[PDB]
Amino acid sequence: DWAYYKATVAKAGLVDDFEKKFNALKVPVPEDKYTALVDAEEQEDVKRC
Amino acid sequence: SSILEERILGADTSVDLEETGRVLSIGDGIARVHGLRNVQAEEMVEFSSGLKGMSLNLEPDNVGVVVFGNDKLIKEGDIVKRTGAIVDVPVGEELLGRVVDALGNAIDGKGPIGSKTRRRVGLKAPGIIPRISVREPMQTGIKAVDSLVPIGRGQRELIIGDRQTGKTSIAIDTIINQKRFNDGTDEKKKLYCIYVAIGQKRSTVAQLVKRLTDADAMKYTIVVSATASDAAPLQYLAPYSGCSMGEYFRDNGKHALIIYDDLSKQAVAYRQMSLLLRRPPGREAYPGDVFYLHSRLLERAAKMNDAFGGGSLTALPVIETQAGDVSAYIPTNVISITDGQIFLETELFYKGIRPAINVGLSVSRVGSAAQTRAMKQVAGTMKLELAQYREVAAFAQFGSDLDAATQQLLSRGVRLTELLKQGQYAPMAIEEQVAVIYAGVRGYLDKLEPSKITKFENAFLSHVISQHQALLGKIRADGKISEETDAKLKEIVTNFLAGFEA
Amino acid sequence: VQKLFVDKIREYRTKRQTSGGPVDAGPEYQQDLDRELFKLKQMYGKADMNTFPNFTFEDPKFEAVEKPQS
Ligand SMILES: Nc1ncnc2c1ncn2[C@@H]1O[C@H](COP(=O)(O)OP(=O)(O)OP(=O)(O)O)[C@@H](O)[C@H]1O
Ligand SMILES: [Mg+2]
Repeated sequence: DWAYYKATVAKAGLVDDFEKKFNALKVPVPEDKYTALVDAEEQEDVKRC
Repeated sequence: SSILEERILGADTSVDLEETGRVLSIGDGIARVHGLRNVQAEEMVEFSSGLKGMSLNLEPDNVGVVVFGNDKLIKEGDIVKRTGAIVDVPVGEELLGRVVDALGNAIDGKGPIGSKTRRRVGLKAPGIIPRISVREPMQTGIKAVDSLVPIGRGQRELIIGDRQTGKTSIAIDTIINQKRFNDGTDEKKKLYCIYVAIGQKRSTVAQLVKRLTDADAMKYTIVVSATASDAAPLQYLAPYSGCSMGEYFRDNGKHALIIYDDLSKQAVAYRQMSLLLRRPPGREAYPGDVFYLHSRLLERAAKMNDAFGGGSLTALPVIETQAGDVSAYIPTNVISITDGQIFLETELFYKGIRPAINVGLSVSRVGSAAQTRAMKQVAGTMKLELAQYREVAAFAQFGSDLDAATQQLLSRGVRLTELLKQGQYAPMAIEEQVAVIYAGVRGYLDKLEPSKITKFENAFLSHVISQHQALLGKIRADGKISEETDAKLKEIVTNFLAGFEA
Repeated sequence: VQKLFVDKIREYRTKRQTSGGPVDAGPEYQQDLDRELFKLKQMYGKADMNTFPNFTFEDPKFEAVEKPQS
């Protein structure tokens, strides 16, 4: 809805260009830090089995 | 700018002979006019400055006139003109989603309403032939209303109580809750709504349009508004104008709903307006026909037969009473016009029952019992299990112990009392109601604690909408709770109760 | 009154000869349009013209559970 009302707005320069610049990049996704306790906690209960 | 110039070329400067009466007095709103020979009663007369008024009394010397506006631009010796029409307001579906004043001019600023047909504010209720009985339900989404005190479509139901107990909120959860039918597909489950604000300050009516626009409720209502700043003949005319936009729907097929908030402020605008016309006072200085004032209003709320269109017009009048006394003059005159009531109290609100409905006293001529088929199963037994509770559960001082005898029954009530409580501006559905009521009456909650049932409800309700969506769609479609549908629900409550608190 | 119809259009065209906003503002329109321009930003917020969203989020750290078993 950024492109919708900026087209009907006439004051361009910082309007249609800001939606052109800030909407041309990638989504900052999260980090995958949960892998150590996935394997090391699991097999110690299966080895105790 | 092109907009101002195009408004001035469309203006028509038509001139004709008027019919004209010189003013003899002006004080406190009443303008005794010399002249005005051929005037009708209840005709709309138009002052020189742009004001408007309605000639009530006819008399041989003078003509009594009350003003829709302000009486300071009017000086003795002015000119009163003749329109030639008994007082009428615009009507249509084109007013939908607006806030309007008591004569149909917009106070929201989205522009001129484009309306085509005009309808009087003094028309007549339909008689005995063109009605039919009440077949349909009107769902409020409150759980103490839909199960215990149901309301049909076409039935005048009175919400009565004190100040600050829930009378406006009850009638605004009802506005919100019809959102789910209005974006659906069939044209006979919708319910178009109307709110009439009489004697209310503008910092409540401009705040209620906010609550009705985040939930997108305002796309199917109208708000007729006569604030406390208005002239006393504008708070008198407001419910007769709001009810006449309701009868665009009802006299063309659809189903309407109308809330008068409230009708104890359409009476003190009649007591003042008709004391300055020198009419002799009755009881509490009210006029002779305050009963005729409310009765000619509350009988247009019809339910037409199916050879006229079959449309309905519910009505929900609000009444504020002083100190919770219901034997006053204006309460008892309007208890005996409505089919049923909803008695809101204060000691229910403060002990914790909110919405504070006295389910003992909230009687209702059930409206040919159009509750619905599945709710009849679970709230038929609920009605009796709660009635069994109230006869026996008022001691607060115990001396003897009969857990096999009495303490089993009163444990079924507190599980069904604390089930009946609700929040605010979040109204349920009917099959989400059948599920949560199933788990209360079938003994599946007597091993909880009553301080955890309000917590049990939202965890239950989120589990069934997420994981069991095809279950609830067979209750809403088939109407009834079938025996195989009784089978599937028997595990879900017990599977969830096996892992609720862990 | 078509003689009045011409006389409010012809003094509307005179308003269409404009240089800098108001014709007779003086200290009136300059103060009012600046008092109102603050109030659309005062209780609303401090916002520039084109600055994008600049932030960073951190998720919940996944702790482990110690468990001697069997
Ligand atoms: N379902 C509810 N549960 C708990 N509290 C509620 C509920 N509905 C309303 N309230 C609260 O009760 C108070 C009064 O409600 P409301 O304003 O509707 O009463 P009212 O009698 O219409 O007021 P007034 O007398 O000014 O007309 C409000 O503060 C509201 O927040
Ligand atoms: Mg109220």
